[PDB]
Amino acid sequence: SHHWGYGKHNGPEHWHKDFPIAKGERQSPVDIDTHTAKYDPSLKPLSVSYDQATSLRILNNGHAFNVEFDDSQDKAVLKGGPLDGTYRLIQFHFHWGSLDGQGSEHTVDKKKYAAELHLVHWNTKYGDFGKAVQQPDGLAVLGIFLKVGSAKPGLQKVVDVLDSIKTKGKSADFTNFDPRGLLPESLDYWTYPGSLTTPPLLECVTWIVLKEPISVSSEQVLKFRKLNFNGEGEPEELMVDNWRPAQPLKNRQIKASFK
Ligand SMILES: CCOC(=O)CCc1ccc(S(N)(=O)=O)cc1
Ligand SMILES: CCOC(=O)CCc1ccc(S(N)(=O)=O)cc1
Ligand SMILES: [Zn+2]
Repeated sequence: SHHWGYGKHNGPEHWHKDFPIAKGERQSPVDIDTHTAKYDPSLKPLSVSYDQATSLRILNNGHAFNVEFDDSQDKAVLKGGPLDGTYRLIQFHFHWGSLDGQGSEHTVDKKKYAAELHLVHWNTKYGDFGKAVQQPDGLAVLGIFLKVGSAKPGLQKVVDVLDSIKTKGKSADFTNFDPRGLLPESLDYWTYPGSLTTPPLLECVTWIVLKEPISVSSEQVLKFRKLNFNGEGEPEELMVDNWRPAQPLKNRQIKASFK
């Protein structure tokens, strides 16, 4: 059964024993060295088209919480930038720390943010998510850093439902949530080819990491940290530090959309 996690005994340093691609050639996350990333004029404009997004449910899966979308039609898609074709939004989730000084998966010149949002999309040419994760261009994940400062108004409906999904396996209705309220003003980004950052660690992802972080309040991220990795009735293990550290860049280049 899967028993990977983020503790000492089942965390990122152990994952390779059951998921040997953990030591692969295009693992994520990575450190983004901003001086080494090169501006790429070939990049087409990035198009985040979430007008018709239809959120359904929020789930504590024992590793993070996912806000799930109806991905049965092109209702919420990502296109442009480095991407060929159309990528459909299926879910978003976060990674965060025990303290404000850590939590992000990607780093920027070795700087760790308090958290990182992942909007996960699959390439519609492959028909379903499960087929998409058999392809090197199957997925696109839009990554957004969170820093602690002013509250993010569009995040509060997420924060407020977390009390209802404290433990692993719980879910709640989560309709009519607009993910556009989680974006920063600018869509300036870095991009590189990588992987899922959790097991199974599949090398299918075009990463698009926005340069501009969003600000969330301390009270908002503190409510993340009250979630549990454990199931109901089990000894409490706070859901914190559910991030993988940066992995070797190997034979990759990170491209910037901006000067
Ligand atoms: C009771 C403590 O139990 C353990 O330490 C967990 C065993 C265990 C450790 C790591 C993994 S992995 N390679 O999927 O990350 C699987 C199972
Ligand atoms: C083969 C089935 O695999 C899955 O369900 C993967 C789910 C999954 C989606 C996205 C990510 S992340 N942090 O890289 O955005 C990790 C894991
Ligand atoms: Zn993630």
